[PDB]
Amino acid sequence: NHNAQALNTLVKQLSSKFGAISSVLNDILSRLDPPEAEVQIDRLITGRL
Amino acid sequence: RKRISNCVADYSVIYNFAPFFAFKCYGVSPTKLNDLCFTNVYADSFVIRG
Repeated sequence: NHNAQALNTLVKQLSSKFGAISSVLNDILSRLDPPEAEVQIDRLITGRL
Repeated sequence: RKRISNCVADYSVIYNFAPFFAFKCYGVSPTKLNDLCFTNVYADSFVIRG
C-alpha cells in the first residue's frame, strides 16, 4: 500500500503548474521563443527536482 | 468588437498591409502564429493619438 501510494503521488505531481503558464513542455516550446522559455521552464525544473 | 471563428487564418496579409509602427505580442511569439490553433478570435479597432 505504501509503495503504491508513493508511486501514485510521484506520477501525479507531473500535472502541477508551479506558477507557470502551462504544465506541458511541448506547449511552451511550440507557443514561444527560446529567450522567453527559460523563465517558464525553471519553475517546472525546480518543482520536479 | 468582431468575433472570428470557423475559418482558416493567414497572417501574411498582416505584414502585407502596412509598414507597422508597432507589433507586440504578449502570450505568443510573433513568428510562430503560423503554427497555432485557437478557439475564438476577437478583433477590436479604434483610433488613438500617436
